[PDB]
Amino acid sequence: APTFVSVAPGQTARITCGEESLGSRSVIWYQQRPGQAPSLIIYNNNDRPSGIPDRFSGSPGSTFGTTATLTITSVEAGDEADYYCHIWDSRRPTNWVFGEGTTLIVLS
Amino acid sequence: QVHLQESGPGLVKPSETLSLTCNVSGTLVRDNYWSWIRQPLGKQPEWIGYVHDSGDTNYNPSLKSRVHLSLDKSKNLVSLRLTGVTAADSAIYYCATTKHGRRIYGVVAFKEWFTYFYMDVWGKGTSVTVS
Amino acid sequence: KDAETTLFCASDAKAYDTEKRNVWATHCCVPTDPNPQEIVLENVTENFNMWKNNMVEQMHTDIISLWDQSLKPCVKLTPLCVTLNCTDVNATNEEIKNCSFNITTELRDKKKKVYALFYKLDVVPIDDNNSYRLINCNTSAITQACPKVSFEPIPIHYCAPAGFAILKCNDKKFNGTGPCKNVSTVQCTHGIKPVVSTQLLLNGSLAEEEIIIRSENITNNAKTIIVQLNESVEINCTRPNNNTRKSIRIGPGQWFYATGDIIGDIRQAHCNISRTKWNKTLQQVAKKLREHFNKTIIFNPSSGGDLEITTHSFNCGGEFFYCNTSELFNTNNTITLPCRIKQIINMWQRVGQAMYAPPIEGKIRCTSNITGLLLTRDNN
Amino acid sequence: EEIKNCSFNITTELRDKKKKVYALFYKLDVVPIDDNNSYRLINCNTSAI
Amino acid sequence: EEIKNCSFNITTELRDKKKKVYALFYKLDVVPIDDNNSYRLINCNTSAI
Ligand SMILES: *[C@@H]1O[C@H](CO)[C@@H](O[C@@H]2O[C@H](CO)[C@@H](O[C@@H]3O[C@H](CO[C@H]4O[C@H](CO[C@H]5O[C@H](CO)[C@@H](O)[C@H](O)[C@@H]5O)[C@@H](O)[C@H](O[C@H]5O[C@H](CO)[C@@H](O)[C@H](O)[C@@H]5O)[C@@H]4O)[C@@H](O)[C@H](O[C@H]4O[C@H](CO)[C@@H](O)[C@H](O)[C@@H]4O[C@H]4O[C@H](CO)[C@@H](O)[C@H](O)[C@@H]4O[C@H]4O[C@H](CO)[C@@H](O)[C@H](O)[C@@H]4O)[C@@H]3O)[C@H](O)[C@H]2NC(C)=O)[C@H](O)[C@H]1NC(C)=O
Ligand SMILES: *[C@@H]1O[C@H](CO)[C@@H](O[C@@H]2O[C@H](CO)[C@@H](O[C@@H]3O[C@H](CO[C@H]4O[C@H](CO)[C@@H](O)[C@H](O[C@H]5O[C@H](CO[C@H]6O[C@H](CO)[C@@H](O)[C@H](O)[C@@H]6O)[C@@H](O)[C@H](O)[C@@H]5O)[C@@H]4O)[C@@H](O)[C@H](O[C@H]4O[C@H](CO)[C@@H](O)[C@H](O)[C@@H]4O[C@H]4O[C@H](CO)[C@@H](O)[C@H](O)[C@@H]4O)[C@@H]3O)[C@H](O)[C@H]2NC(C)=O)[C@H](O)[C@H]1NC(C)=O
Ligand SMILES: *[C@@H]1O[C@H](CO)[C@@H](O[C@@H]2O[C@H](CO)[C@@H](O[C@@H]3O[C@H](CO[C@H]4O[C@H](CO[C@H]5O[C@H](CO)[C@@H](O)[C@H](O)[C@@H]5O)[C@@H](O)[C@H](O)[C@@H]4O)[C@@H](O)[C@H](O[C@H]4O[C@H](CO)[C@@H](O)[C@H](O)[C@@H]4O[C@H]4O[C@H](CO)[C@@H](O)[C@H](O)[C@@H]4O)[C@@H]3O)[C@H](O)[C@H]2NC(C)=O)[C@H](O)[C@H]1NC(C)=O
Ligand SMILES: *[C@@H]1O[C@H](CO)[C@@H](O[C@@H]2O[C@H](CO)[C@@H](O[C@@H]3O[C@H](CO)[C@@H](O)[C@H](O)[C@@H]3O)[C@H](O)[C@H]2NC(C)=O)[C@H](O)[C@H]1NC(C)=O
Ligand SMILES: *[C@@H]1O[C@H](CO)[C@@H](O[C@@H]2O[C@H](CO)[C@@H](O[C@@H]3O[C@H](CO)[C@@H](O)[C@H](O)[C@@H]3O)[C@H](O)[C@H]2NC(C)=O)[C@H](O)[C@H]1NC(C)=O
Ligand SMILES: *[C@@H]1O[C@H](CO)[C@@H](O[C@@H]2O[C@H](CO)[C@@H](O)[C@H](O)[C@H]2NC(C)=O)[C@H](O)[C@H]1NC(C)=O
Ligand SMILES: *[C@@H]1O[C@H](CO)[C@@H](O[C@@H]2O[C@H](CO)[C@@H](O)[C@H](O)[C@H]2NC(C)=O)[C@H](O)[C@H]1NC(C)=O
Ligand SMILES: *[C@@H]1O[C@H](CO)[C@@H](O[C@@H]2O[C@H](CO)[C@@H](O)[C@H](O)[C@H]2NC(C)=O)[C@H](O)[C@H]1NC(C)=O
Ligand SMILES: *[C@@H]1O[C@H](CO)[C@@H](O[C@@H]2O[C@H](CO)[C@@H](O)[C@H](O)[C@H]2NC(C)=O)[C@H](O)[C@H]1NC(C)=O
Ligand SMILES: *[C@@H]1O[C@H](CO)[C@@H](O[C@@H]2O[C@H](CO)[C@@H](O)[C@H](O)[C@H]2NC(C)=O)[C@H](O)[C@H]1NC(C)=O
Ligand SMILES: *[C@@H]1O[C@H](CO)[C@@H](O[C@@H]2O[C@H](CO)[C@@H](O)[C@H](O)[C@H]2NC(C)=O)[C@H](O)[C@H]1NC(C)=O
Ligand SMILES: *[C@@H]1O[C@H](CO)[C@@H](O[C@@H]2O[C@H](CO)[C@@H](O)[C@H](O)[C@H]2NC(C)=O)[C@H](O)[C@H]1NC(C)=O
Ligand SMILES: *[C@@H]1O[C@H](CO)[C@@H](O[C@@H]2O[C@H](CO)[C@@H](O)[C@H](O)[C@H]2NC(C)=O)[C@H](O)[C@H]1NC(C)=O
Ligand SMILES: *[C@@H]1O[C@H](CO)[C@@H](O[C@@H]2O[C@H](CO)[C@@H](O)[C@H](O)[C@H]2NC(C)=O)[C@H](O)[C@H]1NC(C)=O
Ligand SMILES: *[C@@H]1O[C@H](CO)[C@@H](O)[C@H](O)[C@H]1NC(C)=O
Ligand SMILES: *[C@@H]1O[C@H](CO)[C@@H](O)[C@H](O)[C@H]1NC(C)=O
Repeated sequence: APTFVSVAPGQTARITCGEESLGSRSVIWYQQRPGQAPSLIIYNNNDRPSGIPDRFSGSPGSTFGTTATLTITSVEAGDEADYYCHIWDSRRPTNWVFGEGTTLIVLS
Repeated sequence: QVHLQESGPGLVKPSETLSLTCNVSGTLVRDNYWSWIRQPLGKQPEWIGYVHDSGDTNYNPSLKSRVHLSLDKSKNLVSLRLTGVTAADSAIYYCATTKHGRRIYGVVAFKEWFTYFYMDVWGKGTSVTVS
Repeated sequence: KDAETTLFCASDAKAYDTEKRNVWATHCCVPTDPNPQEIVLENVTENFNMWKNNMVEQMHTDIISLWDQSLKPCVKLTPLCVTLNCTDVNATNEEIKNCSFNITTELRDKKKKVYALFYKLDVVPIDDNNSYRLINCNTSAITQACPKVSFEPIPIHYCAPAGFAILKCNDKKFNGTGPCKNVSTVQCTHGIKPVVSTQLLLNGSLAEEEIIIRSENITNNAKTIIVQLNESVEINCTRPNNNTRKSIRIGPGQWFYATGDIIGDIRQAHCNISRTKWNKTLQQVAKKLREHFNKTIIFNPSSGGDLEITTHSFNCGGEFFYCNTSELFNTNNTITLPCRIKQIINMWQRVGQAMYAPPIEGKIRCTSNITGLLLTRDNN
Repeated sequence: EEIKNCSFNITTELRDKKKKVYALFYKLDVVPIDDNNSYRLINCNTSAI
Repeated sequence: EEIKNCSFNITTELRDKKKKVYALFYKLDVVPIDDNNSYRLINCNTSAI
């Protein structure tokens, strides 16, 4: 399902996911390291749970016509993972299926 | 820290009922919302549905007719029952704790808002293969 | 002697240009005297009567006339009286419909398929299927408001022709009729803004000492009771949606302005009235009304009829709002009144002369002053 | 004699549809077009009414 | 050169019928619509004539 982004360690990542916003949006981002159960990176566009470094941040839900974006600052080898978004949107049906993600390849 | 230890038959035949479990340890089954997620190999995860105490239960419309989720308040278990199992249902299944919040975009009095959800704690998951 | 004559337009405000085309700027009327002369007539007792006045009929008549004169030359929308094919917009997880049309293009042998959005209040189903029509088509013609005409009220001064004079009553407690012991003569009236409203009176003048209740016949329940407040209440109204406009050709230089796509969230229009000011005001209105009835006074919501009577119908920014007032005429928060919006207007009960209000792009923010109320009556 | 029973195809309030209606006319107001039952109102080939 | 020979389908005094007619026009008053021989009168796309 995921597409690919090639990032040298220390370089940033640009991960996009889903369709354009129609109205206010709330994006949930998940991290899937291969072989692991997945876990939460970000909820509500930019709120991260404890344990997530602040190198992970993303797009606001206030814009329209834009897509969800996750930016990873200074990508590390431990960040190799499949990143997925789950999109909630005020003008769309609930999405019961995760969006198509991106594999972050650390070129180390 | 809660541990969600899942279990199931592993290998099932087509048209059999699949019954998965989840032994919740460290929290009570009635403490949070539960949800099930599955991830077919080569696919992005699919949200099956969520079950909750106080009657707050909902399902993925494409699966709903074959699936029932439940909470066992005595044994502190979270479970999933899927009937009519087919090859397309082979996937890694997960038990997870669901947390939520609300987003307001307009006037609260006119209900210009929605609930959003995310999964906070995931178990190891189980592998289900349909012959 | 008392007389009925023709008064003329005058305007103190010459601030605006001739490009904005305000409907009340006739551009045929004179500037007012910036320093008008008010002369007190001592020892006179003039009998005034607001119910039998003729200035009201004249102002009303001239407003109707100017309105029609500016509307008359613009594009007719009768070519749109076709079966509409409509489905709902994605007001999903209400009142806006997405309709398609088959319209005539500049060359008569060709038709084009176009889309527009409509408010439910402007569209009526024909069939149980997706077959709808614009509401005016089975009654009469509809004209598009001119896209360049402004309907923002300008205070208009009414001045007498030579040989005539205007007298005014300066008695602070004066009701609709009676001798006024303090009467002055003026070159002309102050400017009165032609504000259009129904249940509430907006942007008018205030009483100076107390709430003054004026009625032609206070014991006749069928009469309108006009209540003038001695304190204003701010009302904040908005149209929160970001609207867009689609310009559609419907003929040889004949342009129609359709509601375009909705950007962002779909939200309901509304008005904000502070609860505390509202209650304080109504406590005083009942207190003053009690001086005429010596009975318990209660207020109730409007009882029935079309939106023009059942809701607070007003124009703001060129948009037409129909706001619910049930939470007013019935804590420390703000009362939020939901409002409906509609584009097909039949001004002054002149059924059969419909007007289409084109969409305004962007969002609308209004601030207005409630200066009075219009009440009717239906025991101790 | 002199009263004719005529049918028409008339556009309704919605421009895409037509209805069949009937009206009676005095002979003096209706002139044949064809030798068949095809007639017109007398003013139509001259002017507006 | 500059004079075109054009045909039209026009409404006759009875609304249900159309007639094919011809007229000549100067090139300056005729605008191509298509790459084919399909033209319009020069101002029908802006106003009444
Ligand atoms: C008539 O009167 C009525 C009311 O009677 C008026 O109605 C009002 O209408 C307005 C709309 O114009 C509504 O405004 C929105 O309100 C929501 C909700 O705000 C409330 O809740 C917030 C969250 O609560 C927190 O605490 C609670 C505690 O329990 C907790 O449960 C909850 O989970 C959370 O932890 C509060 O923060 C907020 O307070 C803040 O804002 C107040 C605004 O006035 C301010 O006064 C306070 O001092 C304080 O600053 C309040 O309690 C807002 O969320 C919303 O703003 C977001 O959404 C709009 C949508 O377009 C967007 O444009 C904004 O930019 C903003 O989006 C940012 O924040 C989102 C939060 O989730 C985030 O998801 C977005 O991605 C985005 O994030 C940005 O910042 C982060 C920061 O880290 C950054 O990382 C991102 O990259 C990005 O830069 C609006 O403010 C009013 O709520 C509503 N009133 C009521 C009572 O409902 C009506 O308008 C009046 N009409 C007229 C004509 O006057
Ligand atoms: C667009 O889609 C959305 C999504 O479906 C629809 O919006 C939402 O949909 C939900 C499910 O459809 C609706 O949930 C119904 O909730 C009812 C109970 O009230 C809840 O909702 C209100 C809304 O205000 C909440 O305020 C309230 O939550 C409060 O309390 C919570 C309690 O938690 C405490 O305890 C726990 C545990 O210890 C702690 O973890 C917590 O922290 C806390 O301490 C708290 O969690 C909340 O934060 C908050 O404080 C509740 O959330 C239920 O009674 C309904 O149940 C049944 O009826 C509905 C009717 O539609 C069915 O849809 C639903 O499936 C249920 O149906 C029954 O029958 C079917 C048959 O198949 C069975 O399959 C079901 O199993 C069941 O037997 C719902 O659960 C939610 O309310 C709704 N949102 C809103 C704002 O209304 C949306 O409506 C739809 N749009 C349109 C136009 O339809
Ligand atoms: C009761 O009384 C109250 C109090 O007077 C009335 O409330 C007023 O109502 C006015 C009309 O609804 C409203 O005026 C509009 O305000 C909008 C937003 O205001 C902000 O921006 C202006 C910018 O001002 C500068 O630019 C304008 C542009 O012409 C100049 O005219 C000014 O002199 C300034 O140079 C600020 O001044 C404000 O403080 C706010 O920040 C304006 O956008 C809107 O302008 C557009 O509409 C006009 C309609 O006539 C038009 O003349 C003007 O040119 C603009 O239209 C052009 O631009 C738009 C942009 O998209 C385009 O789409 C158009 O096609 C066109 O190109 C008005 O200025 C007052 O703000 C409001 N007062 C308050 C306090 O809210 C109340 O209505 C009345 N109630 C009743 C029921 O009668
Ligand atoms: C302003 O908003 C209020 C509600 O916020 C509107 O009041 C509601 O009006 C509807 C009219 O259909 C009432 O529904 C009817 O209720 C009776 C109750 O017995 C029922 O028998 C009928 O079959 C129907 O359901 C509704 O109850 C009423 N709500 C309340 C709280 O009274 C009001 O009409 C709106 N006014 C305007 C001018 O828009
Ligand atoms: C609703 O009624 C209130 C109260 O009358 C209005 O407030 C008043 O608005 C006028 C506008 O001219 C203010 O006058 C001017 O204010 C400026 C402020 O700098 C001053 O410099 C001028 O000399 C002049 O005084 C007036 O002061 C203000 N009153 C108060 C108490 O603030 C309000 O504007 C009205 N709202 C509407 C929509 O009409
Ligand atoms: C009678 O009415 C006149 C107005 O016609 C009042 O005179 C004004 O009084 C105010 C008081 O501040 C002055 O500022 C104005 O300049 C006066 N106007 C004129 C035209 O002189 C007069 O005060 C009123 N008298 C009573 C008893 O009410
Ligand atoms: C317009 O009318 C058509 C039917 O008359 C509506 O239904 C569509 O019909 C076509 C026929 O080929 C189908 O291909 C479409 O899939 C149908 N649409 C849907 C949603 O089923 C159509 O919805 C009407 N609406 C508009 C706005 O044009
Ligand atoms: C007028 O609108 C109608 C639909 O409301 C159009 O009818 C459809 O036209 C498409 C064109 O291919 C056909 O495929 C559909 O089958 C037609 N619908 C039905 C029910 O037959 C009609 O063509 C429009 N007219 C114009 C000039 O666009
Ligand atoms: C033609 O217009 C008349 C009004 O002059 C319509 O009559 C009423 O329309 C309202 C609109 O909601 C209905 O609620 C009423 O029930 C109608 N009256 C009756 C007695 O039913 C008339 O329906 C319109 N014609 C069509 C075909 O809609
Ligand atoms: C304001 O209203 C009061 C009545 O509430 C007027 O008082 C008079 O009351 C008597 C009672 O019999 C009537 O016959 C008079 O005709 C009333 N006067 C008038 C003018 O109708 C009071 O006079 C009114 N205001 C003024 C300015 O006089
Ligand atoms: C209507 O809008 C006005 C303008 O924003 C509001 O006035 C503000 O009210 C707050 C409340 O404390 C003050 O702090 C601001 O300074 C005021 N602004 C101005 C320009 O005076 C008004 O309160 C709103 N009314 C309602 C009912 O919400
Ligand atoms: C216009 O009038 C003509 C007749 O003058 C109608 O033509 C007949 O229509 C019926 C309808 O089923 C057919 O069965 C007949 O065979 C038609 N006549 C011929 C000679 O073919 C025509 O349909 C009318 N148009 C409308 C819209 O009613
Ligand atoms: C169009 O109108 C003209 C009159 O301006 C018609 O000419 C005469 O019509 C009368 C009507 O009975 C006939 O009796 C005359 O014989 C007609 N004149 C001639 C020279 O025949 C003309 O016929 C009308 N056109 C059509 C098609 O009827
Ligand atoms: C309108 O003009 C068009 C040509 O531009 C006419 O179409 C032709 O009509 C003849 C009549 O037999 C056919 O043989 C041709 O095959 C048609 N052309 C095409 C491309 O099909 C049309 O008939 C005219 N309409 C009227 C009422 O005269
Ligand atoms: C009129 O306004 C003044 C302003 O101070 C206020 O004191 C008085 O009580 C008000 N009277 C009424 C009846 O509202
Ligand atoms: C509004 O009307 C309802 C009708 O049931 C009533 O119950 C409510 O108390 C009223 N609110 C106020 C402020 O009077």
